[PDB]
Amino acid sequence: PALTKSQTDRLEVLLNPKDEISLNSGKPFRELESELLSRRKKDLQQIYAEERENYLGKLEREITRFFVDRGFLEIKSPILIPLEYIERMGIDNDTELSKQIFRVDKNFCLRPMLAPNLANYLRKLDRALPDPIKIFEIGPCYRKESDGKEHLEEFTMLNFCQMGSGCTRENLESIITDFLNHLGIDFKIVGDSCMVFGDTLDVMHGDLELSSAVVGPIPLDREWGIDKPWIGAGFGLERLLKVKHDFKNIKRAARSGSYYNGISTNL
Amino acid sequence: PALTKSQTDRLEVLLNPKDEISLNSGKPFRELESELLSRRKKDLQQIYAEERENYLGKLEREITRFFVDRGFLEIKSPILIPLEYIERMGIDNDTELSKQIFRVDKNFCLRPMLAPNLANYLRKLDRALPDPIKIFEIGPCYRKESDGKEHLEEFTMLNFCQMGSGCTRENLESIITDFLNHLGIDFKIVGDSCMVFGDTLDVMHGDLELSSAVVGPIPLDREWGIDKPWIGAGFGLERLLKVKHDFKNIKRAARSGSYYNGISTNL
Ligand SMILES: Nc1ncnc2c1ncn2[C@@H]1O[C@H](COP(=O)(O)OP(=O)(O)OP(=O)(O)O)[C@@H](O)[C@H]1O
Ligand SMILES: Nc1ncnc2c1ncn2[C@@H]1O[C@H](COP(=O)(O)OP(=O)(O)OP(=O)(O)O)[C@@H](O)[C@H]1O
Ligand SMILES: C[Si](C)(C)COC(=O)NCCCC[C@H](N)C(=O)O
Ligand SMILES: C[Si](C)(C)COC(=O)NCCCC[C@H](N)C(=O)O
Ligand SMILES: [Mg+2]
Ligand SMILES: [Mg+2]
Ligand SMILES: [Mg+2]
Ligand SMILES: [Mg+2]
Ligand SMILES: [Mg+2]
Ligand SMILES: [Mg+2]
Repeated sequence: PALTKSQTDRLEVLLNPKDEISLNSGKPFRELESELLSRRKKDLQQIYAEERENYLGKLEREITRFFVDRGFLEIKSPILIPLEYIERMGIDNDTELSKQIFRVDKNFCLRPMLAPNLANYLRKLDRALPDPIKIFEIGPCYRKESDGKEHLEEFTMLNFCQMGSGCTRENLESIITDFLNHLGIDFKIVGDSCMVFGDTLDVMHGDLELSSAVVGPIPLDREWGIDKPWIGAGFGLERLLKVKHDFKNIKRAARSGSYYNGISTNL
Repeated sequence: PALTKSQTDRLEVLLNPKDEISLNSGKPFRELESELLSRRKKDLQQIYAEERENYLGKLEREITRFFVDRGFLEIKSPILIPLEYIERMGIDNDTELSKQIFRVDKNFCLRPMLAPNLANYLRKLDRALPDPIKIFEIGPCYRKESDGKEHLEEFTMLNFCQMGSGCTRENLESIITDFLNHLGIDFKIVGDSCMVFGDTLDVMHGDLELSSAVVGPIPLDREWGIDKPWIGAGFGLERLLKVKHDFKNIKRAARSGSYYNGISTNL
């Protein structure tokens, strides 16, 4: 009555966090699979009858309303960006993040972060809008990754940011606090450091990094024409979903043809 | 008192459809530019004070609510897809659409359409959901294009589709009709033809193609495991915005760092 690795992997695809089912109790694979298949078909039928919204889409909409209502302008900027942005962000051609970049043709890449486009918007909008400038964006970003439990190659970033008055550590933490309180997600702030921005305030849920946040100014500002105080933070939406729904693997949360709202589509 | 091409191009960037300003009345460039700059700064200040929603984001949300309320499941599938999907869609390696594909690395590409991922979802969901299967997706798609007035290289597609009962020409036209009536956009349906799907019902606003729609079955179905009647239609959101806002160029509607809700960001 032992299960093979293939059998265990199939049952794990079909298992969901709310289940409490022992995969190696000695019940045969056929019965465990049939039970989980029936649970998951019922779950998908209930989604189709009663809500029909995609978790990533619904969370984006929820986050958008939060930031629009707090005075931030909603941005939708290019996902396909100049490759020259990477070197200008101080991503040394090197190894690290630089090796994670998906190149497109000769001179383009898929953005790995929203920051460069938002920096350009802060600079441009400061010529027309009253102080402070508050903007945010949600959308796809791309990195080649090796890991699998907390990393996706195609994921969804929120970055909000502000330039002008009010760009203090305490106001940044207060926005993060109000935001994650709105989502019902507990967290702590820990110092960390990265090659692009320097010191970061990392927003942690246990050992899971939900965000890196930054208080400017930083030396990179000159190369982007940023010449005022600023604050900003980038969050992964699939990581937020992973926490909210207690997923074991971030792939449950991803754009995917393999899962719908964390339910296997292989039924 | 004549304007150069550079001067005329600058004024056209700053002009908006609601203006009624003659660029070559003989008023000097400096006064025309100052007047338009003041109008556009006021327009952006009003957006920032009172709405703050991005046109593409807001239209996606409006469309999503429409289709969710009509019983369609909201899908968010990969934008970065296998290159093998292109050949399997019958996009002959050839010239035409095939030359329009943005390749990523060796084996991936940016999707040029939502159809292949939605075909996979229809097939998979038919194993779990009751007839008919109704799904839709909105999101970025990518084509190398030459044109500039009605084409973008990075644009936003809506595709809705249905499989099972009810997949008739009359029901397809009725959905299109209810949808564009909800948006307030007049249209007509004209026959056309394309290499992937064959005969299409093209949804036209004047000479502007808003959508191609298709009544299955088609011979491509076998290669995607589709084995029931189906209907579907793909719409460009920036083209819908172009019509709604009377933009002269689709770039006003695009993801862009150069325009915000059709207003130049170069102020
Ligand atoms: N590959 C990925 N998949 C999913 N989410 C990610 C990925 N990379 C980054 N994020 C999310 O985006 C946020 C901001 O990006 P940032 O550059 O700080 O990530 P990071 O420090 O490289 O994250 P990690 O150390 O976990 O790799 C991260 O805190 C995380 O929530
Ligand atoms: N490059 C583009 N930019 C903006 N919208 C586009 C683009 N290509 C297609 N669309 C939109 O997507 C819809 C469905 O795609 P489809 O493949 O039918 O386009 P198409 O027939 O190639 O359009 P066209 O003949 O105008 O090039 C189109 O009706 C249009 O509204
Ligand atoms: C020219 Si700048 C990149 C140095 C300053 O202005 C911005 O572009 N603001 C949004 C991004 C800030 C960092 C982001 N918060 C993060 O740590 O993920
Ligand atoms: C395996 Si199929 C591609 C042959 C059938 O099922 C679907 O994938 N449905 C959505 C896409 C249909 C065509 C789209 N409406 C268009 O003309 O843009
Ligand atoms: Mg990382
Ligand atoms: Mg980190
Ligand atoms: Mg980080
Ligand atoms: Mg075309
Ligand atoms: Mg056409
Ligand atoms: Mg067409």
